[PDB]
Amino acid sequence: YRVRKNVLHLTDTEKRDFVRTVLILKEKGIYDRYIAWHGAAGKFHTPPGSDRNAAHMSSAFLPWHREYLLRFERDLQSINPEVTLPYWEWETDAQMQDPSQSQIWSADFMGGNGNPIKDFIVDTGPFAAGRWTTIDEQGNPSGGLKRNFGATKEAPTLPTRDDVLNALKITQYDTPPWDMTSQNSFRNQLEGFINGPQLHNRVHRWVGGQMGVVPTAPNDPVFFLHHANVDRIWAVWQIIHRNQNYQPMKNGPFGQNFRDPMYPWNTTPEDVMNHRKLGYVYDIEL
Amino acid sequence: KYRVRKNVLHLTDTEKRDFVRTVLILKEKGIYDRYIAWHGAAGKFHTPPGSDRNAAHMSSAFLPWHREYLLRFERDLQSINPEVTLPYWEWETDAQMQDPSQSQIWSADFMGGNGNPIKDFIVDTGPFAAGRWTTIDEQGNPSGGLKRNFGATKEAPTLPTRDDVLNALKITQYDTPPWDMTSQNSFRNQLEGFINGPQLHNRVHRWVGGQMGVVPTAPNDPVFFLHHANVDRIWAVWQIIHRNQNYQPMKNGPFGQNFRDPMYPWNTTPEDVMNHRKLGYVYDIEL
Ligand SMILES: O=c1cc(CO)occ1O
Ligand SMILES: O=c1cc(CO)occ1O
Ligand SMILES: [Cu+2]
Ligand SMILES: [Cu+2]
Ligand SMILES: [Cu+2]
Ligand SMILES: [Cu+2]
Repeated sequence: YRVRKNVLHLTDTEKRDFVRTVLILKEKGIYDRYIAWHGAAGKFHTPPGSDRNAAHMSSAFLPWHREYLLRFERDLQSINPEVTLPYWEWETDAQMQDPSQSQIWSADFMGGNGNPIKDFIVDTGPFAAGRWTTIDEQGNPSGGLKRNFGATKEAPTLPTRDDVLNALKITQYDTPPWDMTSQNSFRNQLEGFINGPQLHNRVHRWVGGQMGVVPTAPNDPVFFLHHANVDRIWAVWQIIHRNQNYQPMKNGPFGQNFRDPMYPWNTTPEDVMNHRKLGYVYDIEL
Repeated sequence: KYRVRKNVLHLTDTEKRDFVRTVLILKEKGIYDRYIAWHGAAGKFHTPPGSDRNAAHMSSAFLPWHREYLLRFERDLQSINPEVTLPYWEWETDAQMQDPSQSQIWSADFMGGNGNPIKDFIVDTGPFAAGRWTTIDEQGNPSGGLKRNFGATKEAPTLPTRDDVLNALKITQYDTPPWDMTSQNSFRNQLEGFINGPQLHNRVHRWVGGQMGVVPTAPNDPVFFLHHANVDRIWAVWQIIHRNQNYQPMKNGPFGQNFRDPMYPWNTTPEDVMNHRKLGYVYDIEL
């Protein structure tokens, strides 16, 4: 009974109220908690030595961010019980000749691309320099949100609808050894390591700026719209393959199994395995 | 009130073995590293950004943050053995000894001894010596062995004394503005050890050395938890003495420091842990 809408379906009042709430959460000090949580989990390797971490590059990538978004939406509701977390359906923006012309980058919502005169500092929209302070990898101020759409040779474009459809065909949620090299794995496909960077990883590299590296990515509010779409694609996968379940169920690295606590919380993947039990739904499901 | 935390020197040889056993299990399962990471992450979480205050140190939440830290750690201990509690290292009595390194807490059956200067002060005795206990660095990667170097600093050659503890218990205010290292007439800042620092809590970290000598890696040494168990005991004694003093600030402090603000990286507030008896544990001196 909580509907999360496509960004392009939002009214100008819904767009304004969401932007308003994020700014309030930022002013109170709640927003920075989520930046720090995401950076801390990126450093928590499972197990130490491997390149698996609690939030990425392993089987917990999807449930971790679902819990991440769940906690964020609850904090949104503390200020306004009418604001939900919209999702950025970037696979349809990619259909455009110039995806940077999408209304999600308008001055009334997320703001536009970075200014190459000012080292790609974003100077338009509610999160422009002077209105929205960022923190660096070390937790100290860094002086402004940056973006540089499609300025990389490994991610010049946004993922397509065909990329999403081909990932939904995968039968297994994940496969051993539950990491960057997992083949025939929906998790690793959606994450974007199969001929990477694609999908989730490509979207981060396409936006650039803080969004292009793990420890600083949540500095951009579009991080939450991005992962709201990733969580939707996962929820669609769970509906299609109704008789598949999370993997691994056991004997994976600690923090990756079905009932292990996900650092930095005690929440397990099972606790968030059914998003309707969490109290929200995506508009395409109705 | 139904769970007693004993002085380390009062433990039986069976209690010492079970505690060491449980900690090793928590390390093997992967739970122990969660506390290293939690402590490092909170040390980087400045409140507010720019200021010299973090969620776990250098401000009013220092004491309740570590109490919740110890509470969560003790619960994980009970999941493996529902009869093991968190003992405390009463370092104010070890300081009375001429050489505190001769204390039974550093025996091969418990914490092990001082570092070996031949091996760059790697600890080579006890259950946590190199080869039986792997450590992680500030970045979350293995670092290859616990180090200790007792009293090797010019600013903290000795352990704090009994008189240091008594003089801290005299302070009337829990904390004072601006709720940080410069707070004067503050029990919290006094106990932390920034009044003519390093003293008390801060001095103990500097005296042990090794990983214990810097914030992000300190929990790599299991004595980190025994140390803070004693800090939590002294606070609980202060709360009993000054029964009508309360946490400060109650409001209009930096977010994360007020009585009902969530303490990163949890949602726990200082009020949630303000009464340690309600949390389910008690110190043996209270009996
Ligand atoms: O912040 C991130 C950036 C990238 C780019 O690969 O991937 C994953 C992230 O969480
Ligand atoms: O973990 C810590 C390490 C040091 C070293 O001085 O001081 C204070 C701490 O809380
Ligand atoms: Cu992430
Ligand atoms: Cu991401
Ligand atoms: Cu600490
Ligand atoms: Cu300490």
